[PDB]
Amino acid sequence: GFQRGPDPTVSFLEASSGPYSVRTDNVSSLVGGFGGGTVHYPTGTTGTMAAVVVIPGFVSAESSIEWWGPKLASYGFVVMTIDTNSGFDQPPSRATQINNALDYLLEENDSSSSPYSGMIDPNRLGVIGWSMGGGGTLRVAAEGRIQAAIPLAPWDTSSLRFRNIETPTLIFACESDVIAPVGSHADPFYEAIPDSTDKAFFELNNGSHYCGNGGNSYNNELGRLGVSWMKLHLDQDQRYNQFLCGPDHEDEYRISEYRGTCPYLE
Ligand SMILES: [Ca+2]
Ligand SMILES: [Ca+2]
Repeated sequence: GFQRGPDPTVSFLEASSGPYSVRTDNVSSLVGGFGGGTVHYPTGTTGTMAAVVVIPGFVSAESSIEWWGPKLASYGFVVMTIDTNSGFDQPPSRATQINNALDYLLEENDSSSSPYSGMIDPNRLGVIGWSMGGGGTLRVAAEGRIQAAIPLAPWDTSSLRFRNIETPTLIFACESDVIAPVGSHADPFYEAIPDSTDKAFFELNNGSHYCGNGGNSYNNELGRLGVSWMKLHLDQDQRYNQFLCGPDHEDEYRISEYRGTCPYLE
């Protein structure tokens, strides 16, 4: 089907990058209506691949989610990281931002002249979203548009909107998060999602609010689990199930808590 790349291994997933060289396309904030960002897309590939929007969502961010761009794109995804300081803020605006970003990728995908023209399978959209962008991600997951959601230290005001999420959703919770404390955000958000949904809750041990952003102490977990999430759900690549369903995740030092609804794709 949509499988791409070799049979995965942990080292393959935890390597600083995936196999593909990644080219980038800078998106000015003046186009797309999502604050600008960077499209990351692999070279050397053929066929279409899933597209992932990676959105920040912490206005006073000292750093952002850009690690996800090259990291995820290098495994065979078109991955657009959205810039910070976009004028977007609260989770509802972040959902709008995500939708605008997804529109933009699809629009560029549909262009004959985009450097990644035709590279995106519009049916296979993922969103990784941090903080209020994680709330936005959960909101877009609830809107039914996307095929995989990875809220990173999500912040939102209510879990009720998430009670019917059917989108495969991996929430990276950050154990020590004081911005979006897990007990008030990532945890109840995760628990709001039906147990019928393919979902995972990975609380990263001692994680600050930034713990899911990558380029940090959690690269292994974020890469191994997050890339697997996208592979499994966006590519229907069952070869990545082994990293998500099977392992005793909490045995990992870096994973303070795991919840999930394995098996997936039943
Ligand atoms: Ca701890
Ligand atoms: Ca299940």
